[PDB]
Amino acid sequence: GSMSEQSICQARAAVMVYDDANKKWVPAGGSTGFSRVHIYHHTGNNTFRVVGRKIQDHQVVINCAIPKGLKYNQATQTFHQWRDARQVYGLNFGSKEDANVFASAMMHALEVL
Ligand SMILES: CC(=O)N[C@@H](Cc1ccccc1Cl)C(=O)N1CCC[C@]12C=C[C@@H]1CC[C@@H](C(=O)N3CC[C@@H]4C=C[C@H]5[C@H](C)C[C@@H](C(=O)O)N5C(=O)[C@H]43)N1C2=O
Ligand SMILES: CC(=O)N[C@@H](Cc1ccccc1Cl)C(=O)N1CCC[C@]12C=C[C@@H]1CC[C@@H](C(=O)N3CC[C@@H]4C=C[C@H]5[C@H](C)C[C@@H](C(=O)O)N5C(=O)[C@H]43)N1C2=O
Ligand SMILES: CC(=O)N[C@@H](Cc1ccccc1Cl)C(=O)N1CCC[C@]12C=C[C@@H]1CC[C@@H](C(=O)N3CC[C@@H]4C=C[C@H]5[C@H](C)C[C@@H](C(=O)O)N5C(=O)[C@H]43)N1C2=O
Repeated sequence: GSMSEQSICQARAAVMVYDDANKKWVPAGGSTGFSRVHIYHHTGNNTFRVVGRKIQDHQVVINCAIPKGLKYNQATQTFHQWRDARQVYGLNFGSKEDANVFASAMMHALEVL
């Protein structure tokens, strides 16, 4: 059930997607602002996903599988990004610590997939 899926990291970040047509970053879910972003581990099938919800109103702005082999790119010390088939995601972290802790947890997840 639900309890077999566990959060293994959370951080504060503004979630963005790249508008491939207009060549600009846009807020995930339509409104710019900070979200609480988790990496969840489904222990039964050993899969991971990233889920983020806006802090002010809990809107779900990202719910993204993390497949085996995903390339997680640290573009700057506070902006990280990865590819999904439908769009590129970016996380603008609220602090360097948020970014580094999230990235480490992501790299650990990628190495156990
Ligand atoms: C913040 C947090 O995780 N608290 C958990 C804390 C906790 C407590 C006990 C053990 C484990 C955990 Cl981790 C929580 O208190 N509980 C209460 C029981 C349930 C849960 C426990 C585990 C799962 C993990 C995953 C998350 C969940 O349910 N999530 C994430 C947001 C995501 C968003 C929307 C909905 C969508 C409508 C449908 C579906 C969709 O995304 O398809 N879905 C979701 O999947 C929604 N769980 C929980 O919330
Ligand atoms: C597999 C996959 O990645 N699929 C993507 C979506 C996708 C499918 C096919 C091709 C490309 C893409 Cl990109 C996905 O699921 N993504 C992309 C990031 C966001 C989301 C992740 C989670 C949440 C859960 C809720 C839902 C959501 O956000 N929906 C539903 C549609 C509905 C329409 C409009 C907007 C309105 C502007 C504001 C608000 C309003 O109605 O108030 N709203 C919404 O509520 C909007 N999510 C998503 O779409
Ligand atoms: C091979 C591959 O897939 N490559 C991807 C990246 C990637 C590599 C490996 C694995 C996965 C991925 Cl995903 C790629 O290159 N992609 C995917 C997204 C589009 C982009 C393509 C072109 C542009 C060029 C510029 C850069 C960009 O977007 N950058 C630069 C840093 C800079 C920092 C912050 C944000 C700021 C919050 C808003 C805005 C601002 O500064 O105004 N901004 C930015 O401008 C941000 N691009 C990209 O990243």
